[PDB]
Amino acid sequence: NLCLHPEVSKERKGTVVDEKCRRMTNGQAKRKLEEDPEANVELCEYHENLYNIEVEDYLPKGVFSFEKLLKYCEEKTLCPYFIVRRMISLCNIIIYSYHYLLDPKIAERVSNEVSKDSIVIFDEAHNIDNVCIESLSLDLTTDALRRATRGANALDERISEVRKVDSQKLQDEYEKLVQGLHSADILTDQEEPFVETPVLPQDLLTEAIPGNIRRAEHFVSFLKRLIEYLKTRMKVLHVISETPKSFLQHLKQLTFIERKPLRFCSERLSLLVRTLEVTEVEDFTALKDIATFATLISTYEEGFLLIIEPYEIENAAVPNPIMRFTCLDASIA
Amino acid sequence: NKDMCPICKTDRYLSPDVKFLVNPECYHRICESCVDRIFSLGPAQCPYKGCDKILRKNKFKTQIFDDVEVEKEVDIRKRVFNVFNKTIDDFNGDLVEYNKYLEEVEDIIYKLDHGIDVAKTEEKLRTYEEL
Amino acid sequence: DRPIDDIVKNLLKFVVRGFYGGSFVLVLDAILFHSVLAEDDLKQLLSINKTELGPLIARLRSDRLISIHKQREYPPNSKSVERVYYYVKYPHAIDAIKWKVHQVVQRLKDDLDKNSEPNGYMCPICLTKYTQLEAVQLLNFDRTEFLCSLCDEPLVEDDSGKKNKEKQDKLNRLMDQIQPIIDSLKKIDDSRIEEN
Amino acid sequence: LSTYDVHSPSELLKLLRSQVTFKGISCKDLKDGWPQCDETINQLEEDSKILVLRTKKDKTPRYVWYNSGGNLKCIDEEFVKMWENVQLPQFAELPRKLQDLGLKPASVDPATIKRQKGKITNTHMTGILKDYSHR
Amino acid sequence: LRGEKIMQNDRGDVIIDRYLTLDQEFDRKDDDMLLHPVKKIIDLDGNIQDDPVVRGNRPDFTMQPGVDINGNSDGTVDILKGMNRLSEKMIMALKNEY
Ligand code: SF4
Ligand SMILES: [Zn+2]
Ligand SMILES: [Zn+2]
Ligand SMILES: [Zn+2]
Repeated sequence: NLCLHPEVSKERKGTVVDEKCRRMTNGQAKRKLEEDPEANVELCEYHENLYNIEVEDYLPKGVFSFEKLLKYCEEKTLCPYFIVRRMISLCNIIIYSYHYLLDPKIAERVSNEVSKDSIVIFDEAHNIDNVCIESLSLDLTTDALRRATRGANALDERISEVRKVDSQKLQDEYEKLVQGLHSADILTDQEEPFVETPVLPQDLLTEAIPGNIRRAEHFVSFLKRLIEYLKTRMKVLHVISETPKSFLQHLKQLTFIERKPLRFCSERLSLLVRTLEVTEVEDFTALKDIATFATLISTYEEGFLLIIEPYEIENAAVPNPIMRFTCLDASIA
Repeated sequence: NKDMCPICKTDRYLSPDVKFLVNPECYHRICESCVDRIFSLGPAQCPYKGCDKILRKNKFKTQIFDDVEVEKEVDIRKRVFNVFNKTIDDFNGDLVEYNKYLEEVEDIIYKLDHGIDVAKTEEKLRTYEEL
Repeated sequence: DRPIDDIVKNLLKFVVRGFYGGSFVLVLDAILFHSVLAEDDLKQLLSINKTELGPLIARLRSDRLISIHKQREYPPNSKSVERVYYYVKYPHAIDAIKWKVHQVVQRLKDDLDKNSEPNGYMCPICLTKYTQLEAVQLLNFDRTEFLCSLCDEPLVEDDSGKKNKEKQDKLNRLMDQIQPIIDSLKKIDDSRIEEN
Repeated sequence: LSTYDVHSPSELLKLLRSQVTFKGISCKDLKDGWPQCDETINQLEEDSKILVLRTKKDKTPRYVWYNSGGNLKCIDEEFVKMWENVQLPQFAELPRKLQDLGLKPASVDPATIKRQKGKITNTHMTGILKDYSHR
Repeated sequence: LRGEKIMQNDRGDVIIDRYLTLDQEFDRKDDDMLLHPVKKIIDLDGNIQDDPVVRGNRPDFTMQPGVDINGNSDGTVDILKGMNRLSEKMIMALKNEY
């Protein structure tokens, strides 16, 4: 809703916009360009211009609506998204949707800027419970798991190629993991995690990575057999509803996976993707859904139900099994 | 190798009751009809070109995970986990030691799957089990 | 004029060409190009006398790839005559093809299974076949050789021990050469065909 | 003035394909005006592009037909003999056997098919009026 | 043209039916012409895209266009779009150069 880049703004998908915008502003492109001007990596003039001017002087004092904000930014050739996000601390009143305050994926970053003692107002809150229930939910289909295997296979191939040319990149991250540093410390402010934290910030474990997923290859095997297990459960010929605890117990019995490694699936995957420095993440997008499932199901145990139904659309000639991780408690979020 | 026995080429369409089993030795798919015909009398060489490993009839088992490679990792992990059994309490709360121990076990499993140091890895596994 | 009709037509043409001779292709193709052909018309089309057409029609009727229909006719200026027409009944032809293919595959599978069994024995003189279990109760007092009950002569081992690979190759060749039939049958089963 | 203006294998195939009926074309008539055609017919038969009927006294080409199917020869003689050996089951009992074997039958047993007042005083005006029994 | 649901292939007309592909091409061109940026106050594309990362539970079939057994579209959405196109054509034609 705020992008002004002629190429990225034309994208029809919000996520695609994020992928392109991050690529031009992750900071990797700028560093690569500085190292070698001959590099053909592009940038975003709107984002670059913000560096010259100070944060406190991005916009003149006053109220800036979307229409007015876009007009000013276009004239001054600046990015409204970065200006608005970076000015949260300075703003006296901040207006944003419920998804920026109840959905942990796009709320942990924003919630850190708003003041604790601020007045909170919920307008048209008669449907808030739906947002809370829909924030900690997830649906996995047969296609999602199929792409997950493809992404895992591609991830393994990329890791091998990176190992052949230079393995020092992975060694440095492994040392940091052993030291106990998490994504927050490893990743810089400019960069963003590949997989947004699906669980609430307070439920994230603070201890170090278990170790089974410290190595690049061990985590890939951990990811691979987890995907296969989900594919096995899709073959059920009748509706099965079970609590997360039962799902974890059956998972462990068949393929040896514990609760704790699953809780770090989202965090570990982001680090691995960043280390591999993959220019394109089109294939790996599928792995994002699986990573979200592992953390959600391995973090919460009460108020969530896992339902697998062979028939997503009852009026279908061929069954299309779908497994839904649904949140029943609207007060958790 | 889509839905038929590579040996007898029995299609599922003509014989829907046909089922397949895999021996943990070389993870080679084969129909139960061929298993009864060949291995029932006694052990014999696997009926694939370029494969000569001797496999017993009783060792045959059904395949759970569709991916053959994942099946090998799980079965190897099952064997390793039987020998290696420890918990966080065993280390007296030392998380660093527990994490290092888990990493070593994963390395052992990875080596066994790829057979980089099968001779040395197997010897180390045997020593721990006896001890 | 659904594609299902064309698929069934292809199955019949391939089956006839692969499992029947040349004149069989001529007869069945004519009734496939023309939905119904009279006996006299079929003879004129292929220029084959009654005797030659005899075995072809009879054999194709036995496998039910063709059906017969006899009705009385009353020509305006001739004596009433009983005419014969030939046409294809797809539900029966498909069912007959499916069962026959299954039997051939099953027979080869049984032969392959049997060959792996112990050879056995047979008497050179009276040509009587003795199984391994049956011969083990006929060995002489010296425990040296098996003696035939009828001839009282030493038995000789049976052949086919080394044919194990031969039967497997035969089974492989059939399935490789029969794949189009399996694919056509799968497509036919997917859809529905009305009785003709 | 040949009956059929055919001199090359390509021309022969075009003529046979264009035939509206399945009536064959006599090689005796076709050979007229063509110095040699038996070799061409035999070569086409080997290629499995034309159906050929041959004499019995000695192998000699006769009426030929366009081949609308696949290869004329595609099965070993051993399998052909096995196909002949198998005897088809009873006409009515075939669907039952197929269902038991696990294969969906395309036919059904024919036996299952189903084959399917007092004196009227009002005199002078008895016939003019029609009977509107219902509405 | 009149929005009547396209029943199973009927007699129709041999010649006029050949223009169906051209008519569909014209409709696509008309839809592209009608499409234009909308005022942000009433814009609905941004509302659904305001949270691009949301991946909640998929809604039931009651909140999705009807589909057939084979999975193909029922065809009711096609006639509904025709109503929108016809109304938009009428309203846009009002704002002529004159
Ligand atoms: S920095 Fe702003 S203008 Fe540039 S691509 Fe990202 S959102 Fe668009
Ligand atoms: Zn087999
Ligand atoms: Zn083998
Ligand atoms: Zn004898």
